[PDB]
Amino acid sequence: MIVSFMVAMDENRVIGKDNNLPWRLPSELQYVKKTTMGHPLIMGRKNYEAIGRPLPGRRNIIVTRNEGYHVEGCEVAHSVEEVFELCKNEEEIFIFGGAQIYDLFLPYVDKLYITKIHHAFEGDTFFPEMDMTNWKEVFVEKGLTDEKNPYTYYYHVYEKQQLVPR
Ligand SMILES: COc1cc(Cc2cnc(N)nc2N)cc(/C=C/C(=O)N2N=Cc3ccccc3[C@@H]2CC(C)C)c1OC
Ligand SMILES: [Ca+2]
Ligand SMILES: [Cl-]
Repeated sequence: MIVSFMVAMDENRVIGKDNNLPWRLPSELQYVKKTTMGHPLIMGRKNYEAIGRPLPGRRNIIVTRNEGYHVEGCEVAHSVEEVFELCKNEEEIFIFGGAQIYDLFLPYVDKLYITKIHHAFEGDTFFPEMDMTNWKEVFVEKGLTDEKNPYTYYYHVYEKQQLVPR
């Protein structure tokens, strides 16, 4: 099971402001949709409620400590262990955020899909710092910038840096 982080962040790692994206980049979200198709999205409750609805065509799995939290059209998991059990047959899952949710799956992540937006927004939540010498870029692509996607941004994909033995 490939554990993947899916993230869009600005130049200071901002990923949210008041439970919202500080930017409106529809093309970016279309990238996310294409990338995650046929794979579970794992997200915290707050992240889910910020989106406000289930993202169709995907296993939506909400992670919360709250045992009786349910929304229709979604699955609820209360721990990392519960997520792995739910996704036991999944080839790849996408950790969709909640800064806190990223921290939960940090010891397990195998792959990083990071969208980097070349702008500094006002923000109150951040993608956790990561040692990137552990990682290695396998793919990069400049995002579509235009009337509907004002900012400059780049899609990056990283896999684990393989150590060469002494
Ligand atoms: C704070 O609010 C949001 C946060 C995120 C997280 C996120 C964002 N970007 C990256 N790179 N990593 C991420 N982890 C995502 C969304 C928005 C999500 C969303 O509508 N979709 N994404 C999944 C998805 C899956 C199936 C169908 C539609 C969607 C739509 C896109 C359509 C309209 C192309 C969002 O609401 C606007
Ligand atoms: Ca792993
Ligand atoms: Cl969250």
